[PDB]
Amino acid sequence: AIAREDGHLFSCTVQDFSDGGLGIKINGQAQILEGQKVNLLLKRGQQEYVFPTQVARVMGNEVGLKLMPLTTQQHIDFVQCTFARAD
Amino acid sequence: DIVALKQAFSLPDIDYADISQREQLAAALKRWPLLAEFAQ
Amino acid sequence: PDIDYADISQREQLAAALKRWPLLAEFAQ
Amino acid sequence: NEARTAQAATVVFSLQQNAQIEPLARSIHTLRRQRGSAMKILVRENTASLRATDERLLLACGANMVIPWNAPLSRCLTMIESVQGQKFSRYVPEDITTLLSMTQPLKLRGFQKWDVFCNAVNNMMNNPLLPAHGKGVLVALRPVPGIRVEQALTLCRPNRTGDIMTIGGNRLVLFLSFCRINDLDTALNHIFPLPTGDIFSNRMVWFEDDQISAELVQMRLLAPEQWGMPLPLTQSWRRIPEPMRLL
Amino acid sequence: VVWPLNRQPVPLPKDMSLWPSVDIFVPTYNEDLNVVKNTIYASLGIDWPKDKLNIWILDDGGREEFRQFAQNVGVKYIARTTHEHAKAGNINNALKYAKGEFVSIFDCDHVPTRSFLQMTMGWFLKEKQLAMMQTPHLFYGLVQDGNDMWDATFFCGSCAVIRRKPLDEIGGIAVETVTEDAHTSLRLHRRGYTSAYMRIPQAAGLATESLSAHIGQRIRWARGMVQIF
Amino acid sequence: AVLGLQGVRGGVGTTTITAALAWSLQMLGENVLVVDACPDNLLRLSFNVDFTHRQGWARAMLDGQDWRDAGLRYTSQLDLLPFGQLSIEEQENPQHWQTRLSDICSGLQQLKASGRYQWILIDLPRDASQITHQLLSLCDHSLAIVNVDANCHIRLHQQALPDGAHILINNFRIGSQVQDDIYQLWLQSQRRLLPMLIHRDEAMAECLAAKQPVGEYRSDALAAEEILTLANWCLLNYSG
Amino acid sequence: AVLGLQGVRGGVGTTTITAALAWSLQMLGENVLVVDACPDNLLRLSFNVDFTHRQGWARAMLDGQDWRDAGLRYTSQLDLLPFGQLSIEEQENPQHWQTRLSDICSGLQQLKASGRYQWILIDLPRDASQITHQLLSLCDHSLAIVNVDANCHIRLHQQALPDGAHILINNFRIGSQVQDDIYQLWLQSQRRLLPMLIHRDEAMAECLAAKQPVGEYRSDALAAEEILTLANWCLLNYSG
Ligand SMILES: Nc1nc2c(ncn2[C@@H]2O[C@@H]3COP(=O)(O)O[C@H]4[C@@H](O)[C@H](n5cnc6c(=O)[nH]c(N)nc65)O[C@@H]4COP(=O)(O)O[C@H]3[C@H]2O)c(=O)[nH]1
Ligand SMILES: Nc1nc2c(ncn2[C@@H]2O[C@@H]3COP(=O)(O)O[C@H]4[C@@H](O)[C@H](n5cnc6c(=O)[nH]c(N)nc65)O[C@@H]4COP(=O)(O)O[C@H]3[C@H]2O)c(=O)[nH]1
Ligand SMILES: Nc1ncnc2c1ncn2[C@@H]1O[C@H](COP(=O)(O)OP(=O)(O)OP(=O)(O)O)[C@@H](O)[C@H]1O
Ligand SMILES: Nc1ncnc2c1ncn2[C@@H]1O[C@H](COP(=O)(O)OP(=O)(O)OP(=O)(O)O)[C@@H](O)[C@H]1O
Ligand SMILES: [Mg+2]
Ligand SMILES: [Mg+2]
Repeated sequence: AIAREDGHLFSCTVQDFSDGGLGIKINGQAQILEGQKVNLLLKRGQQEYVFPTQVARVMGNEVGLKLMPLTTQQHIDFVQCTFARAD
Repeated sequence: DIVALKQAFSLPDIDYADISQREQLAAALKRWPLLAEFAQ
Repeated sequence: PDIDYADISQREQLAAALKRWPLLAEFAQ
Repeated sequence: NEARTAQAATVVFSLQQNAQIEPLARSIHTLRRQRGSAMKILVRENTASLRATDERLLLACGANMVIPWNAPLSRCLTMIESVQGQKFSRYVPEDITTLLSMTQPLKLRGFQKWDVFCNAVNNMMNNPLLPAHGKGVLVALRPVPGIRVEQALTLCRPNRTGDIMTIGGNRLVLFLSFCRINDLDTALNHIFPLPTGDIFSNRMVWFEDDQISAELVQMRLLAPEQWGMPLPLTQSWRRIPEPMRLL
Repeated sequence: VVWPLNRQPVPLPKDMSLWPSVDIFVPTYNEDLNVVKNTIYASLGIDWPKDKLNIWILDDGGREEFRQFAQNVGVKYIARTTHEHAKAGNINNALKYAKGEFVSIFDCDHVPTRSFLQMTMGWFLKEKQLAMMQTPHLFYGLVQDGNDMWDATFFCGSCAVIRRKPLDEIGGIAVETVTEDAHTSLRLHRRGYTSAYMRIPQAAGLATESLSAHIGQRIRWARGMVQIF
Repeated sequence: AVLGLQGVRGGVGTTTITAALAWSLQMLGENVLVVDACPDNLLRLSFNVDFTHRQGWARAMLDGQDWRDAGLRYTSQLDLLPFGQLSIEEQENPQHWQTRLSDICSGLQQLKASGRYQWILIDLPRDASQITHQLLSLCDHSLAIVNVDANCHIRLHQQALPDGAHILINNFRIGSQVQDDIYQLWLQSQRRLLPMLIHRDEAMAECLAAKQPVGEYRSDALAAEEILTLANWCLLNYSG
Repeated sequence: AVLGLQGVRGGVGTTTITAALAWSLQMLGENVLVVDACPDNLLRLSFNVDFTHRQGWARAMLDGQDWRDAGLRYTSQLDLLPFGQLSIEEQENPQHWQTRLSDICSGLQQLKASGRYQWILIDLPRDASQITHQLLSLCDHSLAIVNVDANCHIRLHQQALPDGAHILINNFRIGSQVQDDIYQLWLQSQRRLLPMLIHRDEAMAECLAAKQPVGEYRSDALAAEEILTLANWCLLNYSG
């Protein structure tokens, strides 16, 4: 999920990811502008973790987000929700 | 996540004990008196 | 209640607010 | 760097952040102490970077004229070419430390005792290196009979270090440093809930050095028993309710 | 591979005070901090009691950024004075300072899932003679499951758990061959100890690896097998 | 079937959730009739009903008219039964009329026997009234709307939920520590919690202003998708 | 003297606001008595009262005991009178006891005439009960709590507030276009709206979990400052 400052919440699917950030594909039409601080909600089991990101590149429905300086617990939550998956 | 792993195989009797969840719950009960009072 | 809806449409921001949301426009009439 | 080689070329500075006030002021002092009076130093605010005291400091440092951000580019250039043909005839002291010290002579925030408050206000008013009739404003507020004066003291949350408050004689006495009479209401709204006048019945305002000194002399002749203290500090772990009978 | 064992995890005792202590080792020589940060973050996220898990970073480069990261996230950090015997010698030196009952080793590229020790340590708590357990890093997967039938599953160099006392008894990780893992497994088998294999994915991190890695492993392995023979 | 939505606390989001659920069910091909029973009577406005429209089943029965005549045709697969506006004296004196609204119950049973509408959604208030209890009994399934806050956690352990009622979480906020703590507690202290959560979406705030269901207002919002998932779960489970 | 805080809608935060206001008044040197008129009795839990403490004025009156012995003292300038826990059967049938709490009005009148309590806050619910109307009648001043959203805006035009009730805003978000529109509309349309509004602060969400008023729990929070400003305004205006 992607949450704007306006309170709009949009479902999305992550295309690719790395330590620099994540590139996602957004379902439906959303006029997300680059440089806008948004919140990325990731689902871990039955929990939701919110990570603050800034959009650095938009390619149509493909949106690239970059992580602001994270904390330790936030980093662990990110690595649990991204790499240490059930795959 | 854990359910997906247990579905990809049998794993019928391995009850998962989430240390992180238990520690967070214990800290929450230590921090918020109302939750501690109601839980026990 | 004490409601004074007279002379409300004289403001641009208020007019935009009434136009954007039909509920507010319906109540303000 | 290029200015230290030039002798009379116009120097227009553009300021965007408040942190760059002191070093830029120091550099302007350096230019005024190295390149003579023929040079033309100008300051151009961009969005919001200067206060009245800081503007006066820049003027004393050697700035020929400060251009506020409110003026557009065209008026900025118009004034820049207006200053043409003028020499800096003012005196700039060798030491920048005194000029920096004039920017903030109180350096103490929060509630103060009546004796301490009077001493600090008088010391600020007795500093020769401050503008005349522009050092600040002293205001006495008379609370509405709905509330007492200590509650009024607890109401106010001033934000600048130069603001000081106290309680005495059923009156709230406030000293605001480097505040003009015209924008007193703005300062009150910044240091109070908005509806001022619904929180006090009447006010007395002084903005002149002689008037402030006379008011200080009058205030010094008050009984110590009427001097108040902050309510939360005097009033002040989990508190278990003790059962009792309401009678 | 006539009969793959298809071993499944033994549930741990419901008393969390009966669980053992595990020391996770992440050895690095020239990998950038970006690669090792993910592995360490995953290791801290492993579902296991905090007082029973210690994470160690073994950087051979003495890089100060790794030390800063270890101090920030709290994981331990040891760098050796010398650099003999490469990874095997690094782990042998680190073993002199660890105090846990079990030693787990993870590569920098591998990402340990949080359900690793929970699904692994049951057999160590159940079968005493078990000294080594291996988790997958296809053909290799089934040769290692078939080997577990005959107790021939060998250390693959990463994502494994080794009992501390047998490991210290055999003189630590072997250093006489390029493939220290296979020689360590052989030495463990020679003294009567048993090895296991669990075919449960961790997080597998790296994708494809290409034939560049495929040939690295294919060769370093042939030379080590020849030396062991 | 007959599903009744009731909130454990005022202002948890029961009415908006009910309207969105009705729209989501009707857009999947199921005929849905939704009835407004709360005396506040705020369910009509979500379906472009004029405020001056005072027609409602409660007022119809209070004036001796037929309650069935107060229905409105919103879409071919959604009909509404507005409660109706009450006068100030009536609002301040509920006892004078709260016992005279029982006739709707047997009529609703007749409607259940009609078979025209495959779903009968009811906006169940929490006034602890006789009509509320009767309607709750008439409901085949009950959904209790709660929020993850201190008040709802206190209420769940000192107030009685409907028999067999399942709990739905509304207004799930972002970056709230106490919310995370209480949700983690409820993950094991409660067995009736649904696996789906409704977030704090601005679309849900703006839907009532636009007089449209959130899905109709904007179907790309996550709250609308969550309501659709809830509708799918109800179809898969609350069919009988 | 009497300041009754009642919610236009449930869940606006009447109880936490009442506790914060009482604490702010007692922090200014005024004698404060808080009376929880809500049948659910959630105000006691905000003052470090054990959840098993069944005592309350309503409980004593129903059991025939003297409600005056049910008082609990928090501090020297703050006294509490919780409603008292009610059994499930009593909650299911509120009508069997709604008329049995008549003497509390006389008791509150005696307390007001005593002069020991300069301010007597009453946490009122919204159920249009006879006891609620009697408490409103004996209340000198009222404060209706609303939130900046479509629901409260709708409510403000059809339901009648008690006479003399100023309007207070709580849970005000930052950066919501609909909320800003509704706030401006209320500024230019609602004459009784108070100048003070309370932003959404997690301190208010954590005060009840910490079983303390927000003033005592965290005085530096913005919510505490806004509540103190509201208390000073109430002292200035409602004193006579
Ligand atoms: N002593 C005192 N005076 C106060 C205070 N608040 C407002 N004023 C007065 O109000 C004038 C106009 O402030 P403004 O309209 O906000 O416009 C201000 C504002 O945008 C900016 N500014 C100056 N200092 C600060 C600061 O510390 N923070 C921020 N955010 N802006 C500042 O510079 C503009 C001009 O400031 P000035 O020339 O100093 O002129 C200031 C000053 O004399 C206060 O707390 N104490
Ligand atoms: N709009 C407005 N707000 C005002 C004004 N005066 C004070 N404030 C408010 O008061 C806060 C505290 O400022 P301070 O105590 O003077 O402490 C100030 C001051 O020491 C310094 N500072 C900022 N701008 C200037 C500037 O233009 N000149 C100087 N000399 N110092 C500045 O930075 C500190 C932090 O200030 P802030 O973070 O901005 O936060 C400021 C601001 O929110 C004013 O005239 N207008
Ligand atoms: N998930 C949500 N996110 C944001 N706002 C919501 C959400 N759900 C409901 N709301 C808003 O909350 C307000 C109240 O919701 P609603 O009226 O449905 O609740 P209720 O329990 O029926 O309240 P009451 O009957 O006491 O008026 C409305 O303005 C609505 O738009
Ligand atoms: N300004 C606020 N910011 C954040 N949370 C708030 C705020 N005001 C209230 N809350 C939270 O909202 C919930 C409802 O508040 P409260 O407990 O006072 O309920 P209430 O309005 O008395 O409702 P009821 O009468 O139905 O119990 C609580 O969990 C409270 O912490
Ligand atoms: Mg409703
Ligand atoms: Mg309440």
